[PDB]
Amino acid sequence: QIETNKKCQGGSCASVCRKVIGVAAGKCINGRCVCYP
Repeated sequence: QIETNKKCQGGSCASVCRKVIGVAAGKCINGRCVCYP
């Protein structure tokens, strides 16, 4: 899991990770964005 030190986009980071790596898998852990490639 790619735990990036980014702020969550509301409640998750799916759209964030969809931009970063491509997949729309990303959740808000500790206020950070963990992408799931």
